[PDB]
Amino acid sequence: ANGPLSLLQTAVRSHTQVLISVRSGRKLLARVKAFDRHCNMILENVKEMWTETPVTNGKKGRPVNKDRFISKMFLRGDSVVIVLLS
RNA sequence: UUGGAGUAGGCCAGCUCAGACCGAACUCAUUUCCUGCCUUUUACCGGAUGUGACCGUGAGUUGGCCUGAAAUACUCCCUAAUCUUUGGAAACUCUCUGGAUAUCCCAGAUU
Repeated sequence: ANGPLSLLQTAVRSHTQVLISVRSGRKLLARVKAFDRHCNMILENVKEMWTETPVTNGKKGRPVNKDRFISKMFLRGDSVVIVLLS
């Protein structure tokens, strides 16, 4: 209640966005609603982007910052690399 | 952790089974014989042998009665510190092998 719990609770109270890099090499921009002792995350207005290299006709193409929008999202605590309270 | 199926206790009455221990208990009668006592019978003696009755018992089941209780409850069926669900991931190159075999691709294996 004086550390990571304080950061997650402050994010919950302020309803501010976090930028999360995750173990699938992916990047997330979403708001904070709730957290637990496992630091599992429930998310809103989620913008998910990632780097994908399309294999055009057997040749390595330039990467795409492919992104999607998810309304409501739930996240697991062990899948996190880093969270930044933006 | 649940949905599905359940509903009390006491008492009374009926029905069906139960002895190899229904019964940790114990009587009576009687068939066919043997013994005894006997003038005839009944009422008897006491052994065998089967056969009935009576005083009782248990389990299941069905109906009723009495007192409750009442969306309560019980009853069944069923259900993030290493070592397992709280992660070395994710991504893909290089090399090797096979198919194709001029390559791309892909599979397997390795860093």
